[PDB]
Amino acid sequence: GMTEYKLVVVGADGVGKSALTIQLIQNHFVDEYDPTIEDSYQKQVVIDGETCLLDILDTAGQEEYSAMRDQYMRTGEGFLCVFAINNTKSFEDIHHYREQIKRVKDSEDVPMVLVGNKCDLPSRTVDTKQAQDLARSYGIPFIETSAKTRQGVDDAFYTLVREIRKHKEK
Ligand SMILES: Nc1nc2c(ncn2[C@@H]2O[C@H](COP(=O)(O)OP(=O)(O)O)[C@@H](O)[C@H]2O)c(=O)[nH]1
Ligand SMILES: [Mg+2]
Repeated sequence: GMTEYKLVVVGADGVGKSALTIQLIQNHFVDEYDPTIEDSYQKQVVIDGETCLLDILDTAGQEEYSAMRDQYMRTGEGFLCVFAINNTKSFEDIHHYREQIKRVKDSEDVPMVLVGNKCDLPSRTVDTKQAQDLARSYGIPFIETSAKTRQGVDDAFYTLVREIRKHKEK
């Protein structure tokens, strides 16, 4: 058989949410993708031997309330919370996004993965260990990625699927 997973990608604009999503759905690096486009994208993959259909909401324009975004997040099964490792502000914003998720999911056990993107870049400002501390305080995995080189992309999305699987077993 197959299983579907409803995923949401959140984080400051410019962190690489669209680039990460497109690496998953199309397997290459799209460096210019309209920063205002928010949409969902479907991709069939295989994870741990199981056929999986992922439906991924790539968020954008979070400065304005969107009812469609809110309804998708309310029913979303798991969340990637993305920052860029060369942008300290995007890391400090993670708290805002996790609050926003737990605010709309009525739960403190929501499948989530913290993602530090742009790890191909040399001028890092957020140490891996600082991000590991934050993920531990939330009880969630931390995965480093580069949408440019594809490093860690499958790891981030597949780890989220694995977290959802465990949650659904409860
Ligand atoms: N070097 C590098 N640049 C990236 C990476 N991911 C995204 N970018 C660039 O970061 C900027 C924002 O990417 P985008 O996917 O539009 O981010 P979004 O606003 O979160 O959807 C663009 O200039 C991308 O080319 C990455 O992993 N490495
Ligand atoms: Mg985008």
